[PDB]
Amino acid sequence: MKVISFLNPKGGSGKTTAVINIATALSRSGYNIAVVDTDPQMSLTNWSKAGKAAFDVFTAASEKDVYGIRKDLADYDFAIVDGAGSLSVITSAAVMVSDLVIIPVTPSPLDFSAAGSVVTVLEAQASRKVEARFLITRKIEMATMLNVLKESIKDTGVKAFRTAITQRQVYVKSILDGDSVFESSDGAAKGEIEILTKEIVRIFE
Ligand SMILES: Nc1ncnc2c1ncn2[C@@H]1O[C@H](COP(=O)(O)OP(=O)(O)CP(=O)(O)O)[C@@H](O)[C@H]1O
Repeated sequence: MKVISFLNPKGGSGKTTAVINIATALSRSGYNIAVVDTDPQMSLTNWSKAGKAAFDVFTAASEKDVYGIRKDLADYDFAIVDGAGSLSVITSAAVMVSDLVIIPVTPSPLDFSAAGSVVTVLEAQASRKVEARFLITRKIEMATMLNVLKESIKDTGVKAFRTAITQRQVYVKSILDGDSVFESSDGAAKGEIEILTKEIVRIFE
């Protein structure tokens, strides 16, 4: 049983979307996935109602739900947590019961300062350090800032995944329909997502 948590208070960094597709990716790899929607808006939960996610969804009404994750979904292979868009007791709660903490971040001109807040909490873990990665979400080939973000990431002392999720239309249209990119035909999207999943899987050795 391994708990993975996508955390980042600054809403708009692609938490949900990355979670939806990555969980869907892992499911196709034979892993019994379980996702926890810790966001008040219940975005991933309202989505899960549309169709039928390739994984199970749980809505963490409060912190109590997150803390118990290790005991509630202990039968699952992975417990992918969908962080909320605010620095609540949950933001830190996720870090505690997690084995890997992904930090979704999109290249913007003024908003990489919403992301370090998580990196600080990652330190609060003295023999109890939890693995962490930097996920580059919503990528556009505007060479310039992709580099600014890329560099400011190392100032944290946290390595970022080799691959990044580009800004494609399928990622938005997938949600509208009620499913993921794996239900479409955008091989370009499926590609990067899979290559990203394996990278996450390669972590647990
Ligand atoms: N790879 C991608 N390509 C195109 N649009 C994307 C995208 N990833 C995310 N988006 C869009 O960006 C917006 C914010 O993404 P998302 O809803 O994942 O953010 P969050 O704000 O991280 C979600 P939540 O807090 O619900 O977990 C949405 O409008 C979404 O459709």
